[PDB]
Amino acid sequence: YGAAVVNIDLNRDFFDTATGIDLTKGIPLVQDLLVPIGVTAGAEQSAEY
Amino acid sequence: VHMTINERAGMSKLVADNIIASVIKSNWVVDIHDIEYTAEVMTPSEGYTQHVDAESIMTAPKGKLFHLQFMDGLLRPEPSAFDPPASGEDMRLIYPLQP
Amino acid sequence: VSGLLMVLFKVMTDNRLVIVGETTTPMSNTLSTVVNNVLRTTYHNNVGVN
Amino acid sequence: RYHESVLEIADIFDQADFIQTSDAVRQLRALMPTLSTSQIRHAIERIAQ
Repeated sequence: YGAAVVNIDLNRDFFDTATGIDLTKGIPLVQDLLVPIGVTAGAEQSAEY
Repeated sequence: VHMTINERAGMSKLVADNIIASVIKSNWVVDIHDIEYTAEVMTPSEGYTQHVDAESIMTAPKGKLFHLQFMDGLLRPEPSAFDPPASGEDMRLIYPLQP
Repeated sequence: VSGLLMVLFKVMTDNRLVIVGETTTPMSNTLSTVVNNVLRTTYHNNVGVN
Repeated sequence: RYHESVLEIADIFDQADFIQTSDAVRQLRALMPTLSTSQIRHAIERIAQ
């Protein structure tokens, strides 16, 4: 009694960090896939979505 | 001027300090487009933890999704009957432009 | 005059095959629209001035 | 009468063994930045590990 918002999304568990899946923000964010090319990645990228 | 940016790319400061000035003092409704972010509605009781600022929402990069967080604020009881008024309360500079 | 002869001489030599030195393939996400319209796919990490 | 661009979906055929993925894969290709080649191997390589 007294819950503000109750929303649904991807499971934090199934896609555990094991499979690179990381939705600590809300979006399945991967870090090893469409990586850049001849340069370093961007501390944060959309493309990371 | 419902002005809308697109390629918030070249832009510098000066002009960006100017458009923020103008959306505060002259009531313009500017608008970003290429700033894909992720939001998280976080409930009244506490605060807004991660806090941004227009100096940096223009002077931020291009394919980088920054994280903004709006507040639900539908479940925040009322003020007491007997309290010290207010005087000039605040509103809010940025909104999402979808749901 | 001899200066012209030398800047002509280096051009008569040279030589210099070119190999692909450095690749940068950006993300179309990461580029402004104009710099994406000019850019083709890959470039060299030292571009020039144009 | 401004033409209008949508997605066909290969239901013209009416098959079994032919016709496998739906139009979902489409929206998915549309989200990802144009890949080069080393970039396809990079993304594919990351999935291998």
